[PDB]
Amino acid sequence: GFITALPGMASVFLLMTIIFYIGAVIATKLFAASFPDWFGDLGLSAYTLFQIMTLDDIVRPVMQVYPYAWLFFVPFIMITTFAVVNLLVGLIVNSMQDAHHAEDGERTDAYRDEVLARLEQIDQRLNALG
Amino acid sequence: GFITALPGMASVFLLMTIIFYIGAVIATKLFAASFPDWFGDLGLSAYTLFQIMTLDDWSDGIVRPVMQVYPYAWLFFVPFIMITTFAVVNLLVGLIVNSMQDAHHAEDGERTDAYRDEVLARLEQIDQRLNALG
Repeated sequence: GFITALPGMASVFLLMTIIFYIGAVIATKLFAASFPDWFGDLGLSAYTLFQIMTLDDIVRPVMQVYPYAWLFFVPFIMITTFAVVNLLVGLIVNSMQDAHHAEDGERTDAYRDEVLARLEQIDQRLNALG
Repeated sequence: GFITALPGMASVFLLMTIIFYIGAVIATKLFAASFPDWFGDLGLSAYTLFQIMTLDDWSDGIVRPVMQVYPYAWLFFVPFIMITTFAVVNLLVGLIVNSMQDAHHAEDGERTDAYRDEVLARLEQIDQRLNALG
């Protein structure tokens, strides 16, 4: 399931877009005023929001000029990290059920096959009556 | 299963590693500067982050001076605790909710072994009466 992941990872990655882009709106909706260079254009703040997430090498001057700005950076990081955690938790918990029902899968192919076993045998012995 | 838990619990506490270790990076990435003794190497802060979680009375002898020297440090300790506690909660919620579905589909399991067995009951009977015509 090379294709279980594909539509799966699609809606996942499409979700990241949504949550990352909404934040990019709020980020620009209130910081673009005084920090255009890299909260300007929506995707520009969107990048830095993601550069904030991926930690590479901004926040303190934005925090200095606008105080109470942690009331956006902290919650939005929580939500992304929430969502990432929640995805993996689901996949984990959802998987443990899948394995739990694997005993039952083998037991099924026992019935599956042993029926077709008789059905050959029954047809066999029947088709030897003519 | 005995083995339902094993790969399950593996990815679970492989996840704990991830989340605990990421925090250990950020912890060390900004507090290691002025607090090396026990936010020093990565795993060292990682431990205290986990000592903070398991509460062992020395998390109180840690957080306040770090909170004193660096103010706004609660903007890491509070959110990171939330994430771990949310992740632990989320795991158990899933397991609970996922389980209530498993039991919901147990009535159907018995009903299956009725068909399962009564077919094979016929198939013996049908063979039996058939194999008595030769």
